[PDB]
Amino acid sequence: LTPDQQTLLHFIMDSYNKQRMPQEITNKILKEEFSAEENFLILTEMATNHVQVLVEFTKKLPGFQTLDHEDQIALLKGSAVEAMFLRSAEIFNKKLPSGHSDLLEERIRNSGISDEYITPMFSFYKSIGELKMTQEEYALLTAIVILSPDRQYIKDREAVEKLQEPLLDVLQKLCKIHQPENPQHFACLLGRLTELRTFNHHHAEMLMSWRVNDHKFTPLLCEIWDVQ
Amino acid sequence: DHQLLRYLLDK
Ligand SMILES: CC(C)c1onc(-c2c(Cl)cccc2Cl)c1COc1ccc(-c2ccc3[nH]c(C(=O)O)cc3c2)cc1
Repeated sequence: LTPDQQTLLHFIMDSYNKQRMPQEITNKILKEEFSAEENFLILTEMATNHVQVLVEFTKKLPGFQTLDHEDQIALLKGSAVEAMFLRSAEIFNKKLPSGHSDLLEERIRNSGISDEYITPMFSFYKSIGELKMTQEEYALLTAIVILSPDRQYIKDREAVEKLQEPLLDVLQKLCKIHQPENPQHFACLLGRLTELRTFNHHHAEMLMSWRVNDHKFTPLLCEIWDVQ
Repeated sequence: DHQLLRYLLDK
């Protein structure tokens, strides 16, 4: 835990900790009626608000602002779902209070989402949870997930990579040192990053279905996910 | 373009 790193994380957990999501909004997961229609309206609201929170959080990441303006957008579009899946997964596993996990689960399970997609998404939640990830880990991955250079329609992969590389290292250290019990923890964590990617096809297809069954998202969501 | 995202960043 070098001083270069031991404070850098505190900046990051400082960001990750900022209670961006409005209680007034999340509360609707609990208080509103439960139906296919209402469930879907509720989830869009959370997701669109979350997209705002991610863009806020993403800014506060180190050396993000020094990035290419055109470049910056491609990371957000690509990493938006994976980031969203991380927090949503974080909720169920960690049973966050603002999460309303049980009731959030009910909504999701009756949002007009197919079983093909519902089964795996919920497998992922279970498995990632059994990992017993710390808050440190969650926030750190989210950062790693956002900066992944492999993301499509990018040019300056190296510039992001430098921004990313420090973070991978801090985790590499943290999991092994905090968890010498096993050294495969880094392997497990990064393994999931692959697992997340599986949902980008899943999610593109979920949007397609919703669309065709006359659901409509927000101007913000449509933009980030490239919805006609 | 991607007008909304850009505004979000600068905002
Ligand atoms: C309905 C549409 C917009 C949708 O499409 N795919 C997904 C979708 C689905 Cl189900 C699952 C996973 C990913 C996506 Cl991207 C969604 C809904 O996604 C979200 C579901 C819940 C939350 C959520 C709810 C409560 C929260 N509290 C806090 C907090 O910090 O307090 C964060 C937070 C986020 C965000 C997005």
